[PDB]
Amino acid sequence: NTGIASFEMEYSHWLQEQSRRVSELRTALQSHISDIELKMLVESCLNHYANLFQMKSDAAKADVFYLISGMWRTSTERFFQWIGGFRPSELLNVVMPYLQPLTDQQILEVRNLQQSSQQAEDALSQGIDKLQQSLAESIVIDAVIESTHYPTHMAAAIENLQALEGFVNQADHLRQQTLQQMAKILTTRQSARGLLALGEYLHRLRALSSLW
Amino acid sequence: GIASFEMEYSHWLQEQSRRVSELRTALQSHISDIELKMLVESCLNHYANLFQMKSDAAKADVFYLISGMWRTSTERFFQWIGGFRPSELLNVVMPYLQPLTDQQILEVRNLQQSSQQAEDALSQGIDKLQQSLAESIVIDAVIESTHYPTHMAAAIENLQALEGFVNQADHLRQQTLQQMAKILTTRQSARGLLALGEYLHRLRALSSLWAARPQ
Ligand SMILES: CCCCCCCCCCCCCCCC(=O)O
Ligand SMILES: CCCCCCCCCCCCCCCC(=O)O
Repeated sequence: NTGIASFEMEYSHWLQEQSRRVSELRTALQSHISDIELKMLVESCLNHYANLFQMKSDAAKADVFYLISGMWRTSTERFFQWIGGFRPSELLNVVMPYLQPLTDQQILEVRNLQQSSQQAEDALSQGIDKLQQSLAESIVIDAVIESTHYPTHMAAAIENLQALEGFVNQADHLRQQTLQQMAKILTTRQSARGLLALGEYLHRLRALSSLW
Repeated sequence: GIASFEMEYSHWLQEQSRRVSELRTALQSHISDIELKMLVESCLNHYANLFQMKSDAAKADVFYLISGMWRTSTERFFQWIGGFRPSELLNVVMPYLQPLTDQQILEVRNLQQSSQQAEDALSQGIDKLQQSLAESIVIDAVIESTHYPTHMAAAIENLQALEGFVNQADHLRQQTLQQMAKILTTRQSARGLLALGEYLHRLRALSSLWAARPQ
């Protein structure tokens, strides 16, 4: 599959650029980086995640079931995975202590963002659950007849799986919206601390299957 | 140990297909009620063999087991705790049990709801363990130095608790199977097991079908 081959190599380069951004963040939060310089770094990290979503959107058009299944990810990432990636509300919870100290108004805005994300996440999962039910109904009809002498639902099951493409894209849109709203709630230094903890966590997660 | 589990499962599938085929033949024959009851009990005991095989694999490598890499990509798409949600398999096979009495339908629906409740309680347990793992991982990730000790004993050992969840999920599947056998007549149980087995088999072929789609 040419598209997935293209994706795996783009993702390999994405991870290397991501590692550079995380190192820049780690050094910036120890250096005398100016505020405007740190604003541009924060924007570059957000832009780098937007490029991930664009790559994934193109991979979804070549093989959305491969993308959803996360076999391009590690075993540990797959343990946590939700619709091609992570749930944004859970990543927010993971980094939340490393943003502190936040004002009470910011903490409440972060919590309202996490709740709104949790509801959007559940709506998408309930949508996927509806697609799975329709696939299951197609499949059991073919399974109880069990004969190629009688027409099957194979075309309809493929279209069911192809509809996952819209769920991947909307999950990535949610991830993007949560990143961007977090960048509006947080000061620049708080955003940098958040992206630092986020990036280090995602990196460390990957190299955890070796540990087990 | 995982190597052994995969060979047991390989053979377990060969004999599953034989029991499914035997059921399909019986539901076109004039099998006696006692012979059908023996075969229904052969299928229920064959599922018990699966849960015991998985329980032994969970002691060797629970993370492998619960990941479902020993299954197909389609099964993993539908996966809840190393297998299927029994509440959803019940829904898939229900039209094929019909016709049932209104009381049976009610007892089936109550069993599904009680299963859904137990499934969500287990998933909430897993979610708490994942949150505990993540919080341990981010501490090591933010320090990111071999100069400082890590939480990989905490990580490895509370991932060990996944064994308890795998075992109770299988206990819930076996409980659901045996409670359905009590609600249904032998012949209805035969039809349910036939549709269940046929569904599980065909569901595995979904990944091959996707692979061959027009591109
Ligand atoms: C300004 C940034 C603050 C930190 C934000 C942390 C929570 C944002 C969650 C969305 C980020 C998604 C990136 C990972 C992609 C995936 O799920 O695979
Ligand atoms: C007469 C009962 C029919 C309805 C079935 C209710 C729950 C059945 C539970 C058995 C699940 C076993 C399948 C595991 C998947 C696999 O690895 O093949």
